[PDB]
Amino acid sequence: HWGYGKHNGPEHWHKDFPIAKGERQSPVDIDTHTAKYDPSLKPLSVSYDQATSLRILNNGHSFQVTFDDSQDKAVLKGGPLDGTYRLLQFHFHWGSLDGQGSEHTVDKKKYAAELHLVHWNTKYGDVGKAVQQPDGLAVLGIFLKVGSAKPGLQKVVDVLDSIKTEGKSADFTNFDPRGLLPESLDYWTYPGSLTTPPLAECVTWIVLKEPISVSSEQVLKFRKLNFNGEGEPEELMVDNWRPAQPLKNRQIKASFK
Ligand SMILES: [Zn+2]
Repeated sequence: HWGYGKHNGPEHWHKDFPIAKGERQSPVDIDTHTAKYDPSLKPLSVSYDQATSLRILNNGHSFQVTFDDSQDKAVLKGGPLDGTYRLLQFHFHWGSLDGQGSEHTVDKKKYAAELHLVHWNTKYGDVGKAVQQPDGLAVLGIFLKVGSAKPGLQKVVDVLDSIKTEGKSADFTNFDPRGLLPESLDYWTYPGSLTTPPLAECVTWIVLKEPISVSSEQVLKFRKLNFNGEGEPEELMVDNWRPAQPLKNRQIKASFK
């Protein structure tokens, strides 16, 4: 099975998922001087007030918080998007040290972690159908740097003890994802892919320019999770990030000058 180790990591994934060498793979380096300000880009609309979180789960490659996506409760609209995208889950990528962990980079700079809020286009009816469409998903990416604590993250951090190993889940209701967002919704956008297998090329990426700050104690909690299941040799869930992929025939657009 795929993972992030020497023998099953990102350099291996193309064997089971040949699209790994495709024309619109993610993540990418965001060269801030080459990204073009697009005045026609609209402001992002993040409507999370009615979000209904359900569970938190260790899926063996990250931990994710899942939401009720059976109605338009928490949706992403506007920005570069046509139509309405429902929030399904969020998860993180992080490092073993504070100088690595993000998937996207900014002028080659790596952040300590990266939050992905995953939304799917409601015109395709279900997320399984959406991942087979070039505009099926919209992922909101938010960088994490280490500094001051993020109060809105603490509820997540405090439950990680209970989902240490692959396959464990817990109730995680009434979690408000608005508490994870930075002040500014200024963003970069480009067409890409899932950054985990099956690496489907169905994602409009929206990467916020402003990172959030989390504390060292908070990120330390991430690094105590485990890739392995209960009872197997302990392998810390760290460095669960895919490196930057070739930009190829793509332009990154900026909503801001
Ligand atoms: Zn991700």
